[PDB]
Amino acid sequence: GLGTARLQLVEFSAFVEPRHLFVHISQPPLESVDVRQIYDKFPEKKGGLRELYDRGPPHAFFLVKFWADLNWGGFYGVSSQYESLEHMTLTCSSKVCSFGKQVVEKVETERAQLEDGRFVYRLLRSPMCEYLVNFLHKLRQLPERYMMNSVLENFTILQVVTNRDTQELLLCTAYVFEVSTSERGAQHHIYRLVR
Ligand SMILES: CCCCCCCCCCCCCC(=O)O
Repeated sequence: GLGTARLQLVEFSAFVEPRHLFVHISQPPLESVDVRQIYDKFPEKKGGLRELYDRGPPHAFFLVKFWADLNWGGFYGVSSQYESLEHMTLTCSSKVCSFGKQVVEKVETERAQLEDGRFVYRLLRSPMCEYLVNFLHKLRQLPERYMMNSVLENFTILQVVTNRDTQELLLCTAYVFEVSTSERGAQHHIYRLVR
């Protein structure tokens, strides 16, 4: 799973409804990757991946590679759902990056809600920012998939989830992107980051 003992990702989807899913994670082993590889895809300012990874802790950091589905106005949303056994309040920071420069930072809060003997954190139908909406509209008009991938080699997302009250990092996911054919549909591969 994408998860620690303290906080587990349960579901993540980005979508349009007039429901089409661009990406979708629903929730053994897990493979690994050297963070060293992907430092250049994120800022080296504060909120840089190298910095975050230093006294991390290490086991909190994951990489997701998405093969997205661009084959569909509208409502553009992002729904995520986490869970834990501790009652917490979460700060969720999403940083969109283009050529290793941060161009968007979205910061949200969610308090634990009791359900079926555990705590769930529901950040549902958060409206996708306008930068991504326009970017997606442009991207889908490209005539070849290899062009879309070329454009996407420069585009990344860094998602940091901290315990609001203690300021401890619970989860840090790096996201990288290509597109899929409609035939194959959306896919992802969750790795762990090591050093
Ligand atoms: C090919 C890219 C597909 C787009 C998928 C969006 C990925 C997650 C969005 C990042 C977090 C929220 C951003 C926002 O609400 O502005």
